[PDB]
Amino acid sequence: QPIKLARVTKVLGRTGSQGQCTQVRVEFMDDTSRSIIRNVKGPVREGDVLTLLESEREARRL
Amino acid sequence: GRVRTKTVKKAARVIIEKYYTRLGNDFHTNKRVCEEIAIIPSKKLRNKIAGYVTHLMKRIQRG
Amino acid sequence: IRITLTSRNVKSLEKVCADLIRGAKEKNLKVKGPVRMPTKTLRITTRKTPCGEGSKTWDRFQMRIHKRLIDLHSPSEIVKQITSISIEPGVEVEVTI
Amino acid sequence: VIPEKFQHILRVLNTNIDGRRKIAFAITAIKGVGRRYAHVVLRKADIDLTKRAGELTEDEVERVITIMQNPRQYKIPDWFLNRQKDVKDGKYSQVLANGLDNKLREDLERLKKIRAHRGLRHFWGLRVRGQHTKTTGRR
Amino acid sequence: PDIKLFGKWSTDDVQINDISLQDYIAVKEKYAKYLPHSAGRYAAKRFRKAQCPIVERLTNSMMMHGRNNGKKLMTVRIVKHAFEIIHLLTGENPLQVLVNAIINSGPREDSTRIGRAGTVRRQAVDVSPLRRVNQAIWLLCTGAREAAFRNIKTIAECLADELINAAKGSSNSYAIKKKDELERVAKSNR
Amino acid sequence: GKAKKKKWSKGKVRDKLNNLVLFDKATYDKLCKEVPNYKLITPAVVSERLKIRGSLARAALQELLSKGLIKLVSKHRAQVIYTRNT
Amino acid sequence: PGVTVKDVNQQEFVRALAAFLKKSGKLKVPEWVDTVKLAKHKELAPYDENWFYTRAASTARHLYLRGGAGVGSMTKIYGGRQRNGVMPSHFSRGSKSVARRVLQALEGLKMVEKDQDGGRKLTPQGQRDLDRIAGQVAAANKK
Amino acid sequence: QSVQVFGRKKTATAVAHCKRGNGLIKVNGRPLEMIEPRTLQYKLLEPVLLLGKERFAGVDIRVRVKGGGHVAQIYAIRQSISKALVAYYQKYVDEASKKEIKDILIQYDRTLLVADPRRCESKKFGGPGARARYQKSYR
RNA sequence: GAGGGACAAGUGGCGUUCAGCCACCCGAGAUUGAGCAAUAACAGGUCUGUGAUGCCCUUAGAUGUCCGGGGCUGCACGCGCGCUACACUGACUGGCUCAGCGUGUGCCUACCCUACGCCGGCAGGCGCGGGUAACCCGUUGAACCCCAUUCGUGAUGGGGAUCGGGGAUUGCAAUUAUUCCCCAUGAACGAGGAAUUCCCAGUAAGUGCGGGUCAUAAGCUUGCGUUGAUUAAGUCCCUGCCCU
Ligand SMILES: [Mg+2]
Ligand SMILES: [Mg+2]
Ligand SMILES: [Mg+2]
Ligand SMILES: [Mg+2]
Ligand SMILES: [Mg+2]
Ligand SMILES: [Mg+2]
Ligand SMILES: [Mg+2]
Ligand SMILES: [Mg+2]
Ligand SMILES: [Mg+2]
Ligand SMILES: [Mg+2]
Ligand SMILES: [Mg+2]
Ligand SMILES: [Mg+2]
Ligand SMILES: [Mg+2]
Ligand SMILES: [Mg+2]
Repeated sequence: QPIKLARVTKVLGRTGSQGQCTQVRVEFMDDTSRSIIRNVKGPVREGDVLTLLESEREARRL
Repeated sequence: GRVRTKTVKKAARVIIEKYYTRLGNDFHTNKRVCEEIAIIPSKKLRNKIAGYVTHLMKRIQRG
Repeated sequence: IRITLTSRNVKSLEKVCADLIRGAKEKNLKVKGPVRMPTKTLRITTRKTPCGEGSKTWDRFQMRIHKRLIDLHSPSEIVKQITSISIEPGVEVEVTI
Repeated sequence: VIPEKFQHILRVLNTNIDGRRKIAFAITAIKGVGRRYAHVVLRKADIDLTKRAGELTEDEVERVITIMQNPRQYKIPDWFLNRQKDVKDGKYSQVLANGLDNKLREDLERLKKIRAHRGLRHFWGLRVRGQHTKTTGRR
Repeated sequence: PDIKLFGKWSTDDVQINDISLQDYIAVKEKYAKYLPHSAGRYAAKRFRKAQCPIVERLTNSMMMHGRNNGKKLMTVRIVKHAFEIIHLLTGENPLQVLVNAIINSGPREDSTRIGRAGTVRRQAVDVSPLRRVNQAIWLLCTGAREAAFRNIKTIAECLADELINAAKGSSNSYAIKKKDELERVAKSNR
Repeated sequence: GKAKKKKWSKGKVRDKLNNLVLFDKATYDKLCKEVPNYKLITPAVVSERLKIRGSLARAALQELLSKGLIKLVSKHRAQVIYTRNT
Repeated sequence: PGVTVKDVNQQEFVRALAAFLKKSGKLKVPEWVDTVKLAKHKELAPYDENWFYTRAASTARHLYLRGGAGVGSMTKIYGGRQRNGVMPSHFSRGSKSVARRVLQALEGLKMVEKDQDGGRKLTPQGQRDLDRIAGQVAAANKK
Repeated sequence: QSVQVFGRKKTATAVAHCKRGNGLIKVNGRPLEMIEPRTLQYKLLEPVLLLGKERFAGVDIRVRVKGGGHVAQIYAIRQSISKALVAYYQKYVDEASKKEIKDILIQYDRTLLVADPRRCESKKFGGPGARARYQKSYR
């Protein structure tokens, strides 16, 4: 597997059971400004660098 | 939490409805104009009114 | 020769120095100033309740003993004139030669 | 330069078995002599404690034990020893190693004769100084 | 006309290899002072602990388990003597294998609970670079303590051998064990 | 009483393992030939390494330090950090 | 050079004070502080043998500070966190046997004058004694 | 030609008796690298090693401390001198080198003019600390 | 002690016209910790605080009363809050160095802290000064901590209950409770099970002191500090509360 990296476009909303995680449409620094909307935990800003060990489960919650 | 109470807004509209001929764009003069033309029994309430009225002043010139 | 000031409400105390000085420094005098002693606080804590019920909440009372010292070296026929001053009731002005 | 000295575990006072670690703390293993009476018997026997317990010779052991069994000859007054004013003899000394089991049972047997409850609460399953005894010494 | 050095050190040519940890390991010379201890007003802004060096962050987490919560003099001395051991070992400054331990013991994806409003599914979620630095430091400062408990070594000695064996990525330290279990946890929970 | 301990956390370290009180000349040749000839030396290192007691370890290592052979780095309260020079 | 007694390193100067006091034999110790040394309520005897030289040295600089202080004051100076076991640790003040004795020996060497409002203070005898050693131990330390 | 300038750490004091002279450093009657905890070495050394030389040579600042704790003194000493470097450059040398040496140390560390005041929160009545409580008893 | 300044007062942006939110600027400080508290209720606690008291009970052999012993302190146990702990980050001997609020006798009714000095191992014993007090106790020489020595991973020197023999203080007397000191006995205890409590910054924990009953008397209380973290800054998943 190749592992790829990405920076964050804009912050959508904080979810979880506990409200612990932040749903991040990240972007692709692999390609054009497509993305996957990923569920990152930890303190996070826009433009933060993310290590994507999966580019597949593109999970959307309003 | 700048969510200032009625009695700030009560005075600040009667500020503007009596003595407009002294007020200006400035805060640090109207903070002392407010003392000469009113009855303010509290010193935090000196600043709290005067920051609101001069913030209101930029609308009165505007709309 | 000196005069100690000790009182309870400090509005009265600043004015009892002012009633001293307004009645003093138009005479031939060499007067000192109100030396700020540290205001003392005898604190009292109370259980708030005669019995053992409920939460454990404490009343917390404090007195505040203001104290200043002023100084007059002079003849005493002025001291027996400044003796004739109407006074606030919570004010105890003791004398010292 | 301390090559190696032949001293592992020795015989002292025929009832207690002492080690090799440090000379003031090897003699801890005797009943009736603990931490500090060893420290005072050693240092007024003028023995180097920085030199190990495992480095010491035959006469020096008995020179320790001579003052262990008799400190009142030289030094070390009554407040530091073990026997108090009453032993039924008016006698001030230190107990020995195996003497400690006897002096206990002599305390207990007369405290039984006296009908003192300082002795009866050691006889009964009770506590003299356990002044709250709800939670004291369970099962 | 002054440059900043720290101790007996230079704070220079510590080239952090990857991004997803840059902006977050603060050993730049815009965030390099002389000493670890700072007046921490680092509970005011949320992300204002980006602006803190990881050398202080390893001291601040090293004081844990109760008897040691306190004594910042002592826990810097351990890091001072952790510096003083790894510098002797192969050259190759302790600051360098400190940096490359965070890159290697940082569990690049982890787990939590999400919904469906039913029973627990434990989706495999990702992790911010700040929590990478947060979780890597915590395993190392635990990694000193459970290694050094009930043996003859000191806190500085076990932690120094902890730091090298964690930046030597071949399965020898408490952190790398705890991380490489979490990748096994992440695959199971995906 | 009955120590019916509700807890369970076992797995203790190594069975009160023995340790050497004073050195041998087997130990002394183990000392004089390679206790410099590592690269990093703590008295805590050499204690577990060669199965030697630490009060004897700081006895032996300070002695080859006293001749000046061992090149330390510093001393403080807790730790005494050595090295071999040349 | 111009050497204040604080310009030297502190602990060696007060521990090299102990060795030059051995050079003369300056002490007066009756029977009991020969016999058992204990501190306030502490664990053992002192490991270090030269504790007379050690108590006298710590006596020096703290009397170099506070003249008109005294035996009850140097009782306060040492201090010690007494343990209790189950009950938490309180504080007890210093000794008073050596806290007069260690002051007796220096008064044997003409180093105490007594205030009538207060107590001990240094003399220009003893004031010279520390500073000449501070001459030599910093000249030892830099060299 | 002197100002007696105050640093004000948490419960600490360092009066900076600032004066043009030959270059001196005192800590309440005690010289420069006489410092009581050794971990805070480089902290009392932080100003002079980051300011410069010609600055340090001309000025005598001797410092009296009425502190509250060890580390509390040491940050007070630095906050004093790095306000004394602000204070002495207020009064004699022009502001184009005062405000620029102030820009030096603040781009290093902000607290050297910003005295950020932190007394402790008071011990609340319900709990043992300033914020804690006690264990409740439930059923 | 009077008087000053923090208001989002300027810029950016999101904003019904708004209310306002969010970054940055200079500023010590962009809100610190409290304190006092809404209408209405519980048959929540106190009749043992009372010269606040209703009704029943008791009053000459007294449910009034002092006085003299004993109890409230008993222990196969169960639960609660705590304290020192379970060790090498340490234990010990010493050297070093620096707090903050507060406390103190002839009172409207029973009554002190302590300077210096000597004696005594230690607790303590004696004489003199000072304090009805920013004077003096007191530049409260507070501890934690720090600089060296030993120990060396050992239920050990980690741990101090029980138990032995004494030495001192207060008291009307301390026995079946005192307090303090000394030697000596050296006890379980290997980081604590299913469950749960407290906490977002000088906060938590580690560490000491002063105040309240006190003649002796703090583990509890209530304040004072000192070394001063970790992770958050979000949710309604658990418990609960608020508006439709
Ligand atoms: Mg704990
Ligand atoms: Mg404790
Ligand atoms: Mg209400
Ligand atoms: Mg009821
Ligand atoms: Mg009644
Ligand atoms: Mg009636
Ligand atoms: Mg009862
Ligand atoms: Mg229970
Ligand atoms: Mg033990
Ligand atoms: Mg003990
Ligand atoms: Mg709970
Ligand atoms: Mg009191
Ligand atoms: Mg109290
Ligand atoms: Mg109670």
